[PDB]
Amino acid sequence: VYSYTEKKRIRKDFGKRPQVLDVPYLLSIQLDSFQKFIEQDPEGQYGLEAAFRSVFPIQSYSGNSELQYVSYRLGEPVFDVQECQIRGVTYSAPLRVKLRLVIYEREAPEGTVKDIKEQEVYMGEIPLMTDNGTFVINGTERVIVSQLHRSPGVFFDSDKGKTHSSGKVLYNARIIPYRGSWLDFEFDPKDNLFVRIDRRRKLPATIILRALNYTTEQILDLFFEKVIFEIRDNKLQMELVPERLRGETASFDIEANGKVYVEKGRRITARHIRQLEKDDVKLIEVPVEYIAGKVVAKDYIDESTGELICAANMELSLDLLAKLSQSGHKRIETLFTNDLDHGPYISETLRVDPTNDRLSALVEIYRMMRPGEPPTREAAESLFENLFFSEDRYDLSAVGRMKFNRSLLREEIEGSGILSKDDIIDVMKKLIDIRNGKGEVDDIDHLGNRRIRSVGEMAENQFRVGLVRVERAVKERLSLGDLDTLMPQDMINAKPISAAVKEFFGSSQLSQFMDQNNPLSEITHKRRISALGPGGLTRERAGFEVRDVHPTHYGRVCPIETPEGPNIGLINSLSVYAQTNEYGFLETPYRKVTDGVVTDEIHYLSAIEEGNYVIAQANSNLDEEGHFVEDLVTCRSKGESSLFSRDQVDYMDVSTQQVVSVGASLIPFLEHDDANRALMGANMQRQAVPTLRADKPLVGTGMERAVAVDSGVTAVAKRGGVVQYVDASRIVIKVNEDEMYPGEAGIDIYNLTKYTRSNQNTCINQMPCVSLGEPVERGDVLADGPSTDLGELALGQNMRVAFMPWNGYNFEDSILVSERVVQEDRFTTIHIQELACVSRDTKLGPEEITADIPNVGEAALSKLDESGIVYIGAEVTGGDILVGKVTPKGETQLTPEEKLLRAIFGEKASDVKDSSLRVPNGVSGTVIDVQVFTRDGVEKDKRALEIEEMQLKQAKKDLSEELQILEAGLFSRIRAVLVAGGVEAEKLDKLPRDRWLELGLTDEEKQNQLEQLAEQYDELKHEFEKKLEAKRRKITQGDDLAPGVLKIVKVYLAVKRRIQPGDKMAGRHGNKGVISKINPIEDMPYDENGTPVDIVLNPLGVPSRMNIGQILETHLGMAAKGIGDKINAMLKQQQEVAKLREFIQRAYDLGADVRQKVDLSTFSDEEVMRLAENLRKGMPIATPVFDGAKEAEIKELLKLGDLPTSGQIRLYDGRTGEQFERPVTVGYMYMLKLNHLVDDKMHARSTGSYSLVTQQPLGGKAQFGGQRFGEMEVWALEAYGAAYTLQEMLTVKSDDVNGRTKMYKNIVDGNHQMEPGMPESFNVLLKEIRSLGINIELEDE
Amino acid sequence: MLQEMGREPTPEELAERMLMPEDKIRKVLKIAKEPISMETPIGDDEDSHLGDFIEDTTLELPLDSATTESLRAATHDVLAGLTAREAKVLRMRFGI
Amino acid sequence: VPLDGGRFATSDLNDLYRRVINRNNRLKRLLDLAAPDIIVRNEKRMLQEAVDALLDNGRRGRAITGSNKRPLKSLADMIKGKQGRFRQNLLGKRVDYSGRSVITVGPYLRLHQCGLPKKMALELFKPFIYGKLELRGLATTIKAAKKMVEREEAVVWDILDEVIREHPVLLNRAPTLHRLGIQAFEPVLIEGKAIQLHPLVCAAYNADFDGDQMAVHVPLTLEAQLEARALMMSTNNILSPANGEPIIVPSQDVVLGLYYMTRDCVNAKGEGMVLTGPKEAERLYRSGLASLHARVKVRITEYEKDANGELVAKTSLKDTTVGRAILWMIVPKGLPYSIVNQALGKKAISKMLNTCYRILGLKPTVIFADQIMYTGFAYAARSGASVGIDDMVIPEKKHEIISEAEAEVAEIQEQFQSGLVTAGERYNKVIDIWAAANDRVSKAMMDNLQTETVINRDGQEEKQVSFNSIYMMADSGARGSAAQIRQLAGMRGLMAKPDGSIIETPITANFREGLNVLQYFISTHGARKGLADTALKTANSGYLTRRLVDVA
Ligand SMILES: [Mg+2]
Repeated sequence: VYSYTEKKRIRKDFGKRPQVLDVPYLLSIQLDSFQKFIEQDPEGQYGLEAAFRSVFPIQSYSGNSELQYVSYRLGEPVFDVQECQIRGVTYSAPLRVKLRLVIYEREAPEGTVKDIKEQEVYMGEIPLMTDNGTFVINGTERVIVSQLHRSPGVFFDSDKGKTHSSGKVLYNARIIPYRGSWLDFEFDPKDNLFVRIDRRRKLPATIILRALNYTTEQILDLFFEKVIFEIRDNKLQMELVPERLRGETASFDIEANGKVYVEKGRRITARHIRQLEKDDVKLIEVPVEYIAGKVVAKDYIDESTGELICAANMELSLDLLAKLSQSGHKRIETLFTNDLDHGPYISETLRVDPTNDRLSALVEIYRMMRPGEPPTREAAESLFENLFFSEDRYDLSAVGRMKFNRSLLREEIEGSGILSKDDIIDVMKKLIDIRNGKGEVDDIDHLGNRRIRSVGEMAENQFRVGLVRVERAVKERLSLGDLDTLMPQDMINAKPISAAVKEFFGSSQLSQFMDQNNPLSEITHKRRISALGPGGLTRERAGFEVRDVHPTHYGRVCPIETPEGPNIGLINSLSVYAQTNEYGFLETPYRKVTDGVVTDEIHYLSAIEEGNYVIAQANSNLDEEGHFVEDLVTCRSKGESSLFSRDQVDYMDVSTQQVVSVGASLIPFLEHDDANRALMGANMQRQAVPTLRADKPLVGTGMERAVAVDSGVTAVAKRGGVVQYVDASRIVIKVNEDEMYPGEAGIDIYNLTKYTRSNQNTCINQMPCVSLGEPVERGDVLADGPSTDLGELALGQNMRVAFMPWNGYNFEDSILVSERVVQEDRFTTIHIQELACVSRDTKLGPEEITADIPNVGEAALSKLDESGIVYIGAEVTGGDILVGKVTPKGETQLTPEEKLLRAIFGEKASDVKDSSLRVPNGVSGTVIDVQVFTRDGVEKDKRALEIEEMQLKQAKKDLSEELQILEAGLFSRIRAVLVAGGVEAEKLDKLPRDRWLELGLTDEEKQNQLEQLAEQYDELKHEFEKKLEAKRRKITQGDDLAPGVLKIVKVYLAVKRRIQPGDKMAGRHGNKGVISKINPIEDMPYDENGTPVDIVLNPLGVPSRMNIGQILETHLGMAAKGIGDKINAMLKQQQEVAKLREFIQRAYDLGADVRQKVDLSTFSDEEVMRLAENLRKGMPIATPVFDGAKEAEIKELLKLGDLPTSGQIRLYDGRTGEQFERPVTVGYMYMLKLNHLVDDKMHARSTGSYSLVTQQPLGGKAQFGGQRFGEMEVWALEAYGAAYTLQEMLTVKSDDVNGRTKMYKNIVDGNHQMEPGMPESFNVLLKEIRSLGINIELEDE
Repeated sequence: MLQEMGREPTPEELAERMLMPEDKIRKVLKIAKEPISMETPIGDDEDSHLGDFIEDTTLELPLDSATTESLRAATHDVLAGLTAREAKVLRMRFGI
Repeated sequence: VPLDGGRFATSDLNDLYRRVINRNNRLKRLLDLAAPDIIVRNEKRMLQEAVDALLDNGRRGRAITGSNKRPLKSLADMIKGKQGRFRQNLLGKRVDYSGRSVITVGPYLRLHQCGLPKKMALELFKPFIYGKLELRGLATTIKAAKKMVEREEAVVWDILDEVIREHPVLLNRAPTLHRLGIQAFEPVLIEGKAIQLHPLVCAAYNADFDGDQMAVHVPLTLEAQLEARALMMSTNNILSPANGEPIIVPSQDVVLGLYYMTRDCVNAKGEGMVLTGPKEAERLYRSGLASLHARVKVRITEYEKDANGELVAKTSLKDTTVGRAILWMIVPKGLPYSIVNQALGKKAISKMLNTCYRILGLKPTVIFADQIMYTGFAYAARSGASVGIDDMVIPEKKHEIISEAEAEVAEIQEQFQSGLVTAGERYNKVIDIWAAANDRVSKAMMDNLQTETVINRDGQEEKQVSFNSIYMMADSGARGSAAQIRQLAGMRGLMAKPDGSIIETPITANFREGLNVLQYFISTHGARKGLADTALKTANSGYLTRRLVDVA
């Protein structure tokens, strides 16, 4: 049941829940995206196809010439990834596009038979993604983080007053396109409606309607409801719709001419409305007083005269009513202005609206958008059309269109990118509805409204930008010149497209150096989703609201992993099982519950879809492949958690882990930690530095196997077989015949990367863990990465801690460590760094790399080559010369005393400087390799060419295996065909392999096949020859360099870094500390048996910080090492196999109701012995998050190993021998060594280099700068009376030039006096102000 | 030439096409570049600018100033011990 | 200026000046040439615009952008901002003779000392060393002195040890909120690369030893040295200037040690012996013949300050414990015995120091503060106090309280559907119920925890305060509080939705029992809200204090 790397060491886990899904491939979010950008998709519009089909074909102005798109192709990259890194060049592929130019005929309307000229064009470089999800830009590993931005569409928000006595709720609506300008509607505090285009300035909202060729009557038609008054020669009568009367005090009596219904004074009830409704009342003879107050809809002209008696939208008057009666109009269509349930907002906006017709409205918009220009007809027309309705200037991507329609309760999902006028009017409709109280306001933080962009989509966008930039030049050139002579590749300039793409990849805010501290940081960097970046929210713009944890984050983003400080809540990490649907919204899996029975169908549900159902919890007690044990379950629905019956549940969570990210899922006892400390622990695991010897965690969670394998840092078997030869640098493996492909020989080579440098200057090294002759299957580990044990993630090392106060050496978070930890070389790290010496050619002459260097004794020149480069393997310390370089010095006129001195002693004083490269002060290491780059014209030194010779030897060595492994397959096919036309069993085998071609059988097809195979061997030879010549040419040819650079030398230096007081250490539960002292072994507290404790921590850090993970982990670690010691003692008694089998199996099946069943009987004796060997150091345990090992189980495990169940021991003092008065907690905890080393942080400065314009000392350890004495510190000295130290800090220490040199020369003489002056910074200020034409000057006295 | 060959042209091939000697082309390539602004933000965060990063070269070191003063004093002491006419001759000759 | 790579670096004023000159020259050319008027009007406007962009960019509406993308920075920009001359180069500037590194606790130090690494000290005090190498004749010239130092000969270390003696240095930790953030210490040379800081001054600095760093400055002149010694030395700053209370206040381990040493217990070794003063008490305890907690009768001589400052001596036979007798040997003479004769907490120790200050002076309090620290560390270590998981006891009747509250809320919710209860009524009632249940659980837990030890007093049973380690950390005021222990052993309580509303069902589990998925997700809301509050509150605090400092 177990793979071999598992039978090597099975890790016991305590999980009770049975898992349904497997953890998916972790990096998929990256890889999948990029594939869509390159995948050659015929109909599916993704990436390059979509961009080309968007722009091409490009129509010339006259319509006689056009450029046509055919297809594209990605060329083979010229340099491989390793070569790209060593040469500092981008890993990329050439993009080659087939274009077709078509020239029409003037005479015939569209005669396309004049010229069709088709050819390939080179159109820029495209960087490629390595199979691990990273790009190599300029020789460095970069990662592009996904971005989380607000999806296109419509959003109806409210800003409830936020400043008013009224406290009015103000409603606005925004339309956001994918590409285009913004359109915004809103209410004025006086219930008037306003429009903003691109957030410039308000206009009354009806101008948009007028610009759309709508007449005032038509506006009033589409928004409002009409009301009908009949006139009968004296009578004013209204057509009555009963429910229109709701919510109004009675004005008069309303009889339906038969019987009184509403008496004056009666409040109108629902019963009155119902009576009217059943009575079928239609017409009421209303008093003439009533219509005094209403508003007219249509334009009532006098039919006798044709003049406007009253136009639309005027309040009616009694005399106006009379004139309408006399004009012959029986019909009056007034307006339905019924208060709050309906609103008169459109009418009021019309009344404020100044513009009258379409053209004036366009003029208004035009002079709002482009103020100060005359508004001609055509200009306004073109501006409006291009503004909102033109294909190339506005786009609601299919995402935006779907979101739009679904916000408006439409049916269709697909639509045009441009806005139709129905869309605008519907948006206005819904905004008004919200104002009257029908609809609801959207929530902007909902993960149904926020969408993620991955690298494929941003790259595609930038490529489209570049293509559009090409469009201009192509289309103009298509028009002017003669169309006959030119070919398409002359029309296109490659430079702009590659400019856009390479600028995005190299300079964008989302392209970042990859974190190579260890595998976990790598994974968690490839998986972050960032809210910042182009087209996204920024720091200051971000309030408290966007930064919090929303109820829809459940199972989509981690709640407890996000940076502290300013970026909190803006950068956050994708959870474990989450993925994205085709539109780009996060979604998570669920188990479907059929009619009470929990099935195994997985459905992925999005954010908006999830809230509809009722979802159970992950830990609800299921029953024997059936329905729930409990009658009543705990569930969540519509964002609220509550209790439900069995019958009402629809879905169930997949596993307990699916809430948290990866980094948090690696913490052992998460469910006992306060969230503040779990956050810190998650952030701190990513900074661990990988030590010399990897060590598995005795207390894990089981996600380590997945992280280690998926991070891509190990070497994983590709198809499986048997190991044939293992080296420290190579593994070759014969393939099983089952998966051996029928053409080839079955040999796979894995080359291991050894001692290369990471971005953070740590060591990268792979070690083989398989042994010669062992059998392996597909997918199991052959080599260990930097910080991986036998297949598992192992960030740090696990130590004997005691929780007690020492003599104040662990005061506040400090840590006391034993000398054994230093002796054992635990926590020793290896750091690799670059050093570079560049020789240029100056105006006085070229510098040169030589060992003949002035003013240097032979002691220093001891370690240099003949050519002036260091020998490989020489041990150097601070100040030593690594490469000797001298520059041509000018003429130096010295003051008389040097003339006298040289005259006395006869010093020649040659004209050349000493600009050699030397080791930085403090650094001390070994030189592991040297690399030399020469310009094309310069001769090669001796050193460089012996390096080249060594490289040639290596290349010939390597290429021979590649040749032989291929002859072997070809000869396999020859022997598989020659025995089929006559079997010669031992004859061919015993005679030489080679001269089988000089043998021939009956003139059947066998002879023809034998011949045609013989003509394969001849070009396998040419394969070898051309490839060898390619390698010969690559390393002989001169490297291209920056202009003016003659040659470059790089030296790689390896430093072994040991632990010391000042370094920072931490555990997984958020507990930090700096090493405070290193005790001798005698002084450390010791056990009954004499084993001393390795680290001492402080009790006072648990109760207030309140993370109890530490203590439970310590007890469980003590138990695990206890079982390890039983195994070890049993092994030292030199054997007894049945007893090992028995004890190990009872230990494995200890747990209460664990799911892991390990049958040990099936193991053969050798595998049992090997397993015992690996468990000798302790039983590795696995307690998943929220499915933990609970306390009673820990106590049972402690009993099995013969340890105290309370977890505390009698402990003695190593220094006086007296027992400590109380039992103390002892056990094993997994500690980490973080990347904040005291070596990198110590710094001091007496005097050094000073800045240029200001004349103050520089800043930073690199420049040997001084610490800043900021404003606050000045206030501090002001608060004392310390005036003299202040005047020191301000004048003679930084700016006062004469002052500072004088005071140096004083304190050399033992004087200690000030003699201050005037800071240069003030003189600079004074000149700056004078340059403004303002005369500022010092008044004397 | 780039679109014809499908890659960037080496200066030798470019020199062949322009009918000019290699050194002339190299000289033009190095002359071409235009100066860089002192306010370019070199730090990822827009707090530190290239300008703060540049060192002043004109200044001498307090160490060398003290050394020069000591040298002058020592030379004066040694010269004073020499014969009067010899001392004044040496001063007169070297401009000490 | 020429950059090393052959490129050139320039300031923007060069560009702005160039275009002003260009427009001016072309205007002169135009006027000399008798052009039409629209052209000269154009030139005149462009000249005026160029001058405006020179003097203040962007105030004329549209800022002239450089070659890249960004606006050119002009003269007014060089003066104004947070990064103009005034705040960045005149009011505060970078400084010579200074260094920086990680801090670490040194408990053996005296209150006026700090540990300085050898390498930092060698670098900071460079010229002083050159001077005394020349004085003793060990080096003829300054260059010889350089070569002597760079090769680190032994005489260099002897000279350095002679230089730093009596020379104070200034230690700073940013942000410097108040005037106690800079203090002067006397250095002790150590090996290693971390600065060692005295434990008692951490409160003033607000420093904790988990990766912090501090900066070191060197005062040079005689006046600077003297006012570092007189105004700024750490032994001069024991009271705060905001309010009068002391700042040297013993803390976590010191308080735990003194609490454990002073507390008393029933019959344990050595009841009712009679002792000839504290020295016999120590001789008994360290020989294993008596316990720190024995209730014993000891003969004690106090001193008391007379009318005219004389110290009258008074001798008596007191009832105390072994621990208190041993502690009494530290206390300077002049204070009453009643100070030591009760189980000391944090408040008691701080009051002890304050009394010693206002009676005896400064020097006795400095020495006394040190000795308190030393004794507290020693006896805290000898106690061997630790933290296991069995130390967080849970009331035997928690589940009963929870079940009763659940059933009662169930009945109120059932009663709701009869229409007798509106939404507001039900919500308020349920919250009240859960609050009452929380209080009952918490009180039961404290009752079971605080005074739970039953001891035989040579016969029948007796009841005393407990020696549970978490309870010790609670009472002593060392680190814990009541709310934290409530979370560890009671219920975690009620939580609030993102903004205002308080969720209906509380969290019934505690950290010993472990939360489940949903409860953890609920707590994350408040966690992140508080954390973001602090992160974005620091800036407002800083801006306020800057305005206040500038006004007055
Ligand atoms: Mg801290």
